[PDB]
Amino acid sequence: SGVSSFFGALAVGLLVLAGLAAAFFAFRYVMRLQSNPMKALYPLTTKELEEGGDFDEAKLAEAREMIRYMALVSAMERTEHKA
Amino acid sequence: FADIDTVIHAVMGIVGGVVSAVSGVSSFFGALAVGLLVLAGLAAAFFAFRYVMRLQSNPMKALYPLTT
Amino acid sequence: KELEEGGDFDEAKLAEAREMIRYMALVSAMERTEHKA
Amino acid sequence: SQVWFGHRYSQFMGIFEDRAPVPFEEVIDKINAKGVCRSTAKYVRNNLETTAFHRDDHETDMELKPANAATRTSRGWHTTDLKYNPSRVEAFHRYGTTV
Amino acid sequence: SQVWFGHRYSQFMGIFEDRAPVPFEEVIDKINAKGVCRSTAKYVRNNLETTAFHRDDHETDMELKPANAATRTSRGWHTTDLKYNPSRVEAFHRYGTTVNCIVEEVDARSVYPYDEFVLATGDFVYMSPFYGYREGSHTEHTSYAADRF
Repeated sequence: SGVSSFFGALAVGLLVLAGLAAAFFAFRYVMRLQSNPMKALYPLTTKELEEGGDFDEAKLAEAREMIRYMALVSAMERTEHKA
Repeated sequence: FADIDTVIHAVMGIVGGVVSAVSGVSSFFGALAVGLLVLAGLAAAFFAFRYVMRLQSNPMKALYPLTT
Repeated sequence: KELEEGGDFDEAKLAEAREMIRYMALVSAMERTEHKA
Repeated sequence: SQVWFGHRYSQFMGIFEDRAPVPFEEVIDKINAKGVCRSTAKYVRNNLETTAFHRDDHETDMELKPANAATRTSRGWHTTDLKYNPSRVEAFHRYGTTV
Repeated sequence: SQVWFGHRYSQFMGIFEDRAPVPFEEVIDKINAKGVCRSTAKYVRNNLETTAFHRDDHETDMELKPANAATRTSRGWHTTDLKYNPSRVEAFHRYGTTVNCIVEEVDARSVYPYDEFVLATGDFVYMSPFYGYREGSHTEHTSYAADRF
């Protein structure tokens, strides 16, 4: 409490500004994963992104089903950590 | 024993003057302004932290909700 | 977990994973449209 | 008055009282000419110039009222009959000025 | 002085003034021996020991200056001519300390039985002007703790 009372008025204020800064930037990053993670998570390999026929419907159906089994991996990983 | 009449009225220039102004601005009222920003920072920290705790476990449900 | 002279690598599998990421992003965008509605 | 407020009481932490020399201009132009007296007091003291307001309010010319009656005393005139003390907010120091 | 600062003015919230008894050592060794007087004052008061600095600054021995002229008055000497008040930071309470050393010659008057006397300033000293240590002088009256004399 004496150390706190010490000057220090900049020290604690600096730590609080760094905490608000980390909270802000982390929060914005979370808001940027909540929407399309693969662009914000895999930027370089999702780079190239009018009349586009390159699309493959079956490939997207494969990716959909992959997500489900990927979630099944996560659950198995949860059980390992708990043990 | 004293002096009845005398009156005491009271780069580097940039920092000191600007610092004094902001310290005056801080002292301004403002008690709600800084408290509001601090509450928004604690709020962002809390919700972001909980989101991180929700990605740490099964991301695909919290990341791909509709297709899972 | 398991992560010197490693020949286990499969170049085509990585090329499959690259293309998967692109279509995975296409799922995310479709998910965004659902939430907005 | 540095008033401090408990839960069901109220203290005085300090009562600073001083005398302000009414300047020449205020005497000639307001008291003598108009019969009214200002509510702000500005003077030299301890080499630091000081300025004070009544009830921590804006400047106002106030009616000079005859002093209430007393025996074996010469005449006097004042403007304020009561002292100002700050309103109550709990567990705080609050300063209240009267002039 | 608890100075408070508005926007285009400056108030006094309080001006605490007290008198410090200059101790024996400072009188014998600095005023009498050297003719200078310190800038710090330490004394007992309200049972709480207190210590005070001049202008909230470090301790310094200061030149004893003759008091300015006046009519029908005995001599005096001081060290500080002006009061200290804190510099201005806005919307804050700031405390500013001044300490002035004063040596002043005065007259003294005692009436019978002479177990106490007065001074030209009007202070009653509660001790016989003849109380001391030599030839039954400890018989005389002093309502003071014997260490003070």
